[PDB]
Amino acid sequence: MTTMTVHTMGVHYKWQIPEVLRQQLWLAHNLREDLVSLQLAYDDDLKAIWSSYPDVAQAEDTMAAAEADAVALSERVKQARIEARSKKISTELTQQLRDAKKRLKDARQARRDAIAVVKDDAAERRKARSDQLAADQKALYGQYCRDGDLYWASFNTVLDHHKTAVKRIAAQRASGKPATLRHHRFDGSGTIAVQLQRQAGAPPRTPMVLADEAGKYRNVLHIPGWTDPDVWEQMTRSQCRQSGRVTVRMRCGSTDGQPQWIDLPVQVHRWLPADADITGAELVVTRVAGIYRAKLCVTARIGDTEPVTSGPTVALHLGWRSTEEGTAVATWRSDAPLDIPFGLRTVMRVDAAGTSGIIVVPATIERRLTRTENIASSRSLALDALRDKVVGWLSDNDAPTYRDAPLEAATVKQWKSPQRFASLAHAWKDNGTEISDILWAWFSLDRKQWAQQENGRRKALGHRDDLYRQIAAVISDQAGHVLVDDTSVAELSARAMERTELPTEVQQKIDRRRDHAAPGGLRASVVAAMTRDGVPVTIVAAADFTRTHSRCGHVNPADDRYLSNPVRCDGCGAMYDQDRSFVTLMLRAATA
RNA sequence: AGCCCAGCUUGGCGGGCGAAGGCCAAGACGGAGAUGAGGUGCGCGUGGC
DNA sequence: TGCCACGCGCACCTCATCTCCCAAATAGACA
DNA sequence: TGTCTATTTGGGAGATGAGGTGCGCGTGGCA
Ligand SMILES: [Mg+2]
Ligand SMILES: [Mg+2]
Ligand SMILES: [Mg+2]
Ligand SMILES: [Zn+2]
Repeated sequence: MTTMTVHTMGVHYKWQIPEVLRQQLWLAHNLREDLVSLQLAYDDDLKAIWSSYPDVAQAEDTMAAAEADAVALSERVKQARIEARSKKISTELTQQLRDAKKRLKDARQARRDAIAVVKDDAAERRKARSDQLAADQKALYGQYCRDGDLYWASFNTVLDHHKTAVKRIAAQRASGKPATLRHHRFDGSGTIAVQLQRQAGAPPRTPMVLADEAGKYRNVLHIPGWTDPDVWEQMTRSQCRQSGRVTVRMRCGSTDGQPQWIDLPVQVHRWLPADADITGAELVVTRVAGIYRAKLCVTARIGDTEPVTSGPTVALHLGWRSTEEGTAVATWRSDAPLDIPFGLRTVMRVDAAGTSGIIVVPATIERRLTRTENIASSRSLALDALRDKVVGWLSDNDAPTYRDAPLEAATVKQWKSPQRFASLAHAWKDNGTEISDILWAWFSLDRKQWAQQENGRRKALGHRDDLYRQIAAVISDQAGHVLVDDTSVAELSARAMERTELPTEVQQKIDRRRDHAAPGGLRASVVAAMTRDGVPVTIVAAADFTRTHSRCGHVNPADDRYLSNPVRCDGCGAMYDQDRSFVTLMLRAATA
């Protein structure tokens, strides 16, 4: 029963966001901002509690001095790098910088120890501050829901999300990595939640309950026209799409104490099992190219799938090397031959034996992403030209009032986002001057290019993601066991730009290719499919695998020879591919 | 040429250029939140040139 | 066998991991 | 006065710590 899942329904594009929904999203954003402000104040108060002790104060002073020295040396290193116009500077500067950084790290560790020794004596004060924070959070519910128009489900969703975020931040800071809460800017996107409570001894919240007009949750969430998945899968796609158009009635908070409901015309492609247990739903609103889209996600608790027992073992390895037919994003090997559909044979390549292959991404995705980049360049150039023309007209002509104030060239000149120019075009749409035409002929055009720059991009990414899911599907259809390497793409991405031996532009191109390939997404999709379909997954400790030659079992030195393929070995004196060897070593390690 | 026209990806037919108008076929489908990174684009400085 | 340009400013996007997906007590609307 | 519906609430916990990142894992060809 534990297996959670989400079924999504796409609201009709000919549906305008009601005012109640907009107010609900605004209230949710304000509530999260208030929560973040409270959390930051609480953090500052805790740090003030820590700084009260004398030993911690002395450690803080030492750490501050060390940080000042480190930042000064970093500034000098940056200046020397700028002067030399390269990354090769005097070795003395690097040694001074390393020594300063080591001293700073030691001072920070000393501060941590000073906190640790006096940790037990501040427990009462920290508990008191935590109680004050909880009281303020309760007052937020009093203000936003008891005396406000925010639905209690949305408040609870936001509060739970925030508490999970602070738990994650504390866990990260415990390891030694930086993390902090940040203020986001509202734009019109958000989420509104509905919760289906089930008390002790209550009947399951099956999908058949939600379809009833007079059900237990008729005034919380109503999804009419539920069809059994077995019957649903027999119908033709025409009937499935005609019958899947329903009108979901959803609670949408209050308005001056008066509860309100919204009717979303949604299109449903799949239904939930008759034994599901709907735990809740959420309507998510997003802006893509300044256009609002809505989607209703319903969460259900379904039973688990019996694990598989037989099947070939498939080992997967991640890379982002470049090939004439696209980026080769993965390399897979199998213990027994696999069966790949013919429609995927150009993406999930296989060998004659059927036990090995490479997963590559079509070059059309990269071409479309490059097209989006070109569109962005053209948009920026046109925006700059418009800025120049508007500033000139403002200087040489009279300034009609904008935002109930005269327009000053200092403000217009420093405008950088296109949102300001779009707003000025809207306000002066009926201005009647000439700068109202020049400022509209731009905006209209920019409303067509912008969409493309976003829309096409999404398509490309979607295409890639789709293919990945397809690939994952086939593996879960046959594999009795799947092995994945423990490569951390995030750590590599974070540390790549600082210790690269290549020029900045080459590393930028490599990182862009890695981002477009998205190896981590492919691995995540494979793991998710295996988990859903009951296939076991094993994360292999992949340390020292590309430096090991499978045929001879010798470990080559890390002399950066692995920057190209094939790679020369020292034990046997032969050139070997470092990814076939990787997957072979993974299979050997697992099959032991 | 692109983007859009009942969820998403890929195709076919018929349309729209910020508005219109949808129909059909195959496939896959676990979402949200936060954080941390990365990338692109346009300007500026410094040089080499 | 050595080289490929080093830093800012803002604006606007995606990628990589990780967690979580409630229910009891109390109050109201109705007959 | 008694069934269902809707909202309020307390969780859920025991409670140090933020600036990574040299372990590998990935990624270079051109003159
Ligand atoms: Mg490899
Ligand atoms: Mg569509
Ligand atoms: Mg057409
Ligand atoms: Zn060898």
